[PDB]
Amino acid sequence: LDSALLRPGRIDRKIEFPPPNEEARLDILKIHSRKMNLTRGINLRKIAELMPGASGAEVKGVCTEAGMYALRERRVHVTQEDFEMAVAKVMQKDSEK
Amino acid sequence: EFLHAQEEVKRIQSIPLVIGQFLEAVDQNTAIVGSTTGSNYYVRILSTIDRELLKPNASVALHKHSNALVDVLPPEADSSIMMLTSDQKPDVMYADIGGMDIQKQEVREAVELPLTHFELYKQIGIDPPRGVLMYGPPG
Amino acid sequence: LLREELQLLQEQGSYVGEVVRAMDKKKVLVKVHPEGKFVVDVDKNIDINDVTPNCRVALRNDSYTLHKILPNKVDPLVSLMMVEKVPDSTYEMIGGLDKQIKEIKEVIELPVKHPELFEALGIAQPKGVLLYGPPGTGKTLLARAV
Amino acid sequence: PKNPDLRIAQLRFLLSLPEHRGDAAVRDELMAAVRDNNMAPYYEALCKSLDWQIDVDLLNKMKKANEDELKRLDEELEDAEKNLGESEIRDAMMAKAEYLCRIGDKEGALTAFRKTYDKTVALGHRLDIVFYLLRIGLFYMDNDLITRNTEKAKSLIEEGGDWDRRNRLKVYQGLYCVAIRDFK
Amino acid sequence: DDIQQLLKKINELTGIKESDTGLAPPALWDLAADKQTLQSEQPLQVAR
Amino acid sequence: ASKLPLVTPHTQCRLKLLKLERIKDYLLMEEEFIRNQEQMKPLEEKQEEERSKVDDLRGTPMSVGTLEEIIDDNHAIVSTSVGSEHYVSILSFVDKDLLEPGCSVLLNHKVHAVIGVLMDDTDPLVTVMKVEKAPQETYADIGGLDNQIQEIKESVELPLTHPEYYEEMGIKPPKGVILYGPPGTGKTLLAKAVANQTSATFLRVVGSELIQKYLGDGPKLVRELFRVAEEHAPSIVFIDEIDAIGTKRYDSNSGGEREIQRTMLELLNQLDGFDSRGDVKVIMATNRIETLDPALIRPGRIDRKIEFPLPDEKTKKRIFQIHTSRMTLADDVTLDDLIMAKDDLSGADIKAICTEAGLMALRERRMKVTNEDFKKSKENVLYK
Ligand SMILES: Nc1ncnc2c1ncn2[C@@H]1O[C@H](COP(=O)(O)OP(=O)(O)OP(=O)(O)O)[C@@H](O)[C@H]1O
Ligand SMILES: Nc1ncnc2c1ncn2[C@@H]1O[C@H](COP(=O)(O)OP(=O)(O)OP(=O)(O)O)[C@@H](O)[C@H]1O
Ligand SMILES: Nc1ncnc2c1ncn2[C@@H]1O[C@H](COP(=O)(O)OP(=O)(O)O)[C@@H](O)[C@H]1O
Ligand SMILES: [Mg+2]
Repeated sequence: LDSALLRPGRIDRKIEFPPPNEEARLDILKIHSRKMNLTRGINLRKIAELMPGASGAEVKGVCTEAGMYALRERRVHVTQEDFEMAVAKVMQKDSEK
Repeated sequence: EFLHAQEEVKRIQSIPLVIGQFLEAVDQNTAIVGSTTGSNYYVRILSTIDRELLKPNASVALHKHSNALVDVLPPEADSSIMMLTSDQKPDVMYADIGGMDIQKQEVREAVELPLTHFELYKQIGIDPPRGVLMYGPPG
Repeated sequence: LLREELQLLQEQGSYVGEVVRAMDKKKVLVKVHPEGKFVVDVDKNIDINDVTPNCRVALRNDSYTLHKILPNKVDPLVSLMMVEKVPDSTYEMIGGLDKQIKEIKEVIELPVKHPELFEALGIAQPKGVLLYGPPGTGKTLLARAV
Repeated sequence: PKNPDLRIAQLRFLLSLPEHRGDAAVRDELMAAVRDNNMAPYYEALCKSLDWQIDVDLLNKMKKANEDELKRLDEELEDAEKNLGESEIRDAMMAKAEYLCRIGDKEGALTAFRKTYDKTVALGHRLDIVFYLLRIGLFYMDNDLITRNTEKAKSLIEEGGDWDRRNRLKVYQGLYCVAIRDFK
Repeated sequence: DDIQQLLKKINELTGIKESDTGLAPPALWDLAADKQTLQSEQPLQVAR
Repeated sequence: ASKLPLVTPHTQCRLKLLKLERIKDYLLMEEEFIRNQEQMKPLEEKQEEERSKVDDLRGTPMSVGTLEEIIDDNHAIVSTSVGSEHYVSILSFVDKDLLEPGCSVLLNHKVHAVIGVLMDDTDPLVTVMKVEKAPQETYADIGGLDNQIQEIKESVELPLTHPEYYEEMGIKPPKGVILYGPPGTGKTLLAKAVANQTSATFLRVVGSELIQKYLGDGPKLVRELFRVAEEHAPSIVFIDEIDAIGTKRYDSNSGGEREIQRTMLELLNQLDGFDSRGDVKVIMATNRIETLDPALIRPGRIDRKIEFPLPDEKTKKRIFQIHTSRMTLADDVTLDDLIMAKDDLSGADIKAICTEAGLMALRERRMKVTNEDFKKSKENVLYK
């Protein structure tokens, strides 16, 4: 960006936003997991460990998509294997270009 | 006597009924409409109209001179009426499209599966899609 | 009341208008939909301070006499954010950005609730915030949230 | 905290209603009662219990420890308001008012809960506060007060799906429907 | 000051006041007072 | 109302006595020539009767029209709001003057005859580009420069406040003022103190926002800009960062650099047109003084060329004293160590380090600012 925008008296504060670690991939799964109809026994920690830090948008990109698996096998409770069935697909799109 | 006057008020209806559209009302039994002529008006009602048959987009009826509410209308659209269903399908089968296993199943997921199995999307609560955009190279 | 409606229903329609601003001697300046601006009068039951600029009105058509104030229409910004439709957010959907919350509160939250607190130090209040990092990291929901 | 708080009332049932079986219940119920700062809910349970003549210093050390948490709230309310966060007075006692809910009676619970209900602009705290009012509504068998915050609770789950706040809630309505004789 | 004020105390009795929205001074217009009010308006057309 | 402009005297003079008593002559004699009107011919009130006779000529449906031409024998072609224009006549209460081609007027409803004229609600652009109030403190806020302050007061302030020195000399002020140097040196900050000092109408425009996306809207914006600048009175037009019209190319502009060029031709006219210019002073500022057209930098279009050097270290300590004036400075700090931290630090660097150090104090809720706040403050501000 502009050096005139990089005048030190111009900008008051610049804040960096890192991609999430294993700790901060878990809680976005936690808040994002609220509106889903789950199945008891999930171990979200493993699911957060399966994603090696894409961003906070692939969290919703997986966990919204996991309901399509339970719906395409006509469940009414989303199970844990839907999520590992989803991470290897969305992370295949991470593996796509 | 009130049944005699009860039928008397509808003489303003006749044939030349203003074709406007309901927008809102200030109060009880006095409203604001917009005509099909292009302008808007502050109009009166006729009392026998069930007011709970109002406010979607259904076209109301206006007098051509005095210009007040006359009668509620069943909906109308000229565009493409409703795809008349007899000689209207372009008789393309699903088998006629070869090699679209992802997208043919995927648009089925988005369009007609919430159409039919609505309560699965309701019960799991996964927010079924409102509209869909599709694109790409031509042909 | 039922019998009067055969006779009263013999009147014309009332126009809708739009007050730009009022002027001297009990008169206002009112435009129509696609019809030009008119310098018209007011009726006796309407106050000038009650006449607000940028407000619709009911108008009679024969003498263009002012009839009644039309409720309201829109702000020119409510329609704007209505078109834009940002995803409204909150602190309860923040995923692990807690120090950044504390950083943005110091710049934005403090010179609203406590502007005197900077005059306790004799420095000016900040104005500009740069948020940077990869996309998909919570920038839009954070700025909407604050 | 209110998470082990149902076992307390179940062991009050275990104290009172079996008449011959009232010894180990008043042993372990005291084992939980004269620790973890409990003051109010066992004076009449002490009346249904034996004398327990020297409970005075036992009450004094715990009204003193209760006074410690009260006065550090009284050390928090003025530092919280000097440079304000999200109303950090009600953000401190929005968590320690459940401590005051267990330790104090329902009043210092209720004025602080209906107090802090207007603080958070999202239901992520509100609906948990309402869950707490439901749980004390079971405790004092507040059969009219549960009818309010059940509907006021359920009025929040429609935005979002919130199935850890709806299926969890169904356990509360199920325990109410088996508390009353509504088996189907 | 009383004669500079009495300037205003009779110049309000003349009529130059009522700060307009586009009117003439009230002494300026008396050509169209009785004759051209009904002469430059009532016989006269628009002639678009 | 503009009755007698002789208000000289400034003591107990008899001229003042006899002249005010001769205003008492024109007012006592002719207040006795005010009594007789309604005494002899009442016949109306004339305060509202003839007024309501005009108001009974003109109807309540007052259509708003637009002028485009004038024929003198009180009829002209006026534009309707639809577009279908008429050839109506003009009344006698129309005060035949405030009538220009393009003016908003008041017409009849029936025959659309020219009833009245309308005061114009102007355009928002004037309020947009017009500075309303004084921005900040005076020239004492600046510090250390002290040489070109006499230059800007010389070319701008002194011609305004003292119109005697140029007339005893038989001379006119220099026209154009330009300001150039490194960035952050206080170029806009001087114009802040100028906008404090002057009583003239002040306009400010950035050189980036000159450029447009449509064709000719740039030079048209120039023409209406200097129109607005002239149509007031004594005025000061400020231009910030005029190199940006030549440096950065944007894809919003449909024309290429040969549309920017034509905008520079229009502005190049508007500095030194053959027209009578008026009392409009021009103050400009940039940092890339070498990039733009020297045809605009010639004497006649810009007369005074003002460079801003970097602050020397004895002026730096003054600027530290300025930006650390009203703050609770703990005695831990030594400003001389803060002076030689950067060898070419700007005045903005000092203020940034001060404000961020105050931010470091407010992270820890203290009242005074200590030395380590500056130690990590120069790391935060400078080194990244
Ligand atoms: N299975 C198939 N996949 C792709 N194309 C096919 C297939 N079968 C036939 N086609 C040919 O491709 C064309 C698709 O027609 P269609 O009008 O849908 O193209 P399009 O993608 O809409 O492009 P355009 O928008 O330019 O019409 C047909 O003319 C047909 O001849
Ligand atoms: N000599 C100085 N003394 C005190 N403060 C200064 C000085 N120079 C600059 N500053 C401060 O730095 C800030 C930026 O200065 P200014 O805007 O004049 O820079 P500039 O050269 O005009 O930049 P540009 O012209 O490229 O926008 C001002 O707010 C001002 O307070
Ligand atoms: N900390 C977080 N908690 C929950 N969701 C998050 C978080 N960070 C990002 N998201 C997701 O990312 C989206 C917002 O992306 P954001 O980074 O704000 O927009 P942009 O990509 O334009 O910066 C939200 O829809 C949300 O689901
Ligand atoms: Mg500057």
